[PDB]
Amino acid sequence: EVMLVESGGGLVQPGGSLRLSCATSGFTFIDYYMSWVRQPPGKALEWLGFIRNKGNGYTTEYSTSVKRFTISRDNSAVYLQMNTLRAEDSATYYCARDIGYGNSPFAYWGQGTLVTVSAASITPPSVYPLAPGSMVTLGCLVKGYFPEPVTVTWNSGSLSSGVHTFPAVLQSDLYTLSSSVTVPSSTWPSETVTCNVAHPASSTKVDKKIVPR
Amino acid sequence: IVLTQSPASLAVSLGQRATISCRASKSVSSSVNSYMHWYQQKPGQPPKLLIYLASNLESGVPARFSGSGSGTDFTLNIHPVEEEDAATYYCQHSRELRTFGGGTKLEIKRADAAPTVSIFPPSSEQLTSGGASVVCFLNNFYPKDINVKWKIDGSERQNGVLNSWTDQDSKDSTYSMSSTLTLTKDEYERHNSYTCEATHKTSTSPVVKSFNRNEC
Ligand SMILES: O=C(O)[C@@]1(O)C[C@@H](O)[C@@H](O)[C@@H]([C@H](O)CO)O1
Repeated sequence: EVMLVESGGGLVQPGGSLRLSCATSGFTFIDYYMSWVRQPPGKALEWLGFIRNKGNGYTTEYSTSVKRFTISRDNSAVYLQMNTLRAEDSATYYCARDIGYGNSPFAYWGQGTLVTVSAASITPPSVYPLAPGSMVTLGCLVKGYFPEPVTVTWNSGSLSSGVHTFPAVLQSDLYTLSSSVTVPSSTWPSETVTCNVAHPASSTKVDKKIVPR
Repeated sequence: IVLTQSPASLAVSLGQRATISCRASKSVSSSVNSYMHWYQQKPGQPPKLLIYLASNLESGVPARFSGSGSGTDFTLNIHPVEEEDAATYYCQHSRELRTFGGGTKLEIKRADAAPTVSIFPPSSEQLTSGGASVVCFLNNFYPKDINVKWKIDGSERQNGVLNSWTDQDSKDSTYSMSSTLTLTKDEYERHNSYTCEATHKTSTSPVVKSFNRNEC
């Protein structure tokens, strides 16, 4: 029914500028305030500002922390213009439907768009199979990429149970993550188990088979 | 305005009561409504609105969620807690400057569980590139507290160790950990015994997984 879709998030250099957009449908856009909220990885949510509805003259209000950012709208998309970007701005950015004429504000949120403020360059991952030297644990090591995110599936999603994909950790401007899968001894090495790694930022898709030593 | 959420963390047994507090520096009550929201947020997802205007359930939100309070003092109660309730919760002033509280991470307690530990030597493809990572997965354990040490021929190594921990699983309430020791190929090939050692509540002595490079 109601839909919000953030776009425009990517890797951006410090001191740089970016404009994020939020695509809306399923409600009368013109009657609603529209807010932007961010969240640095592993940190609290932070309201940034809103643009008001027609009845209140499409004016804007901002938080103390960014009053540097600018909000605007196409009457059905809403924008966030970000200037002089720095480290603290690195976050997932959300749009949310704010107050209209009674409906709860912040009931509807988009999926967010990831903003990464860094001088480090986009780098594809190296993918390494982790094979053992009743139930067997296999894994993949995804090393040396930038920026986030990368996604991992096993056997194209066919292996859904017993998967652990670990949060990425940054070291010297390169990310590392790993993923493990635990399968019955009857599936492997009898048949093949593959980790499927994707890094949309570098346009990388790698499928790595875990072959016995 | 300042919103002070406490506690920042709490653990509650399945089917018991979770009580989370939010105090405002000034009253957020108008002559009609108290402008306090409560959210639930799970890893990789936007926040979910549970409670609007302090005491009202958003449509479809289970009855176990309850909000109370007025003025400056508010409370989110969850009873009986479910396994899926493992999450971070936020209060927020739902008008004016729309200030979020700092958040509360809720753990759902479960029976103790020893980590399933697996060790992996460097892949032949990593070695070809001149690098060597030894990986250790410590999976599906409880409680959360765990310590891992790497040893190369009995000599502890910390430089080049990268650790990552998952959030509490939403379904089985366990935690998992990954520890990756990165070395150069030349150092790897200069040593034999490689050992992942884990200290956890479930054992009085380290849980050990090992391989010897020249037995490979
Ligand atoms: O700034 C406004 O347009 C607005 O109407 C937004 C509301 O959420 C609320 O904050 C209101 C007044 O501040 C009510 O006190 O201002």
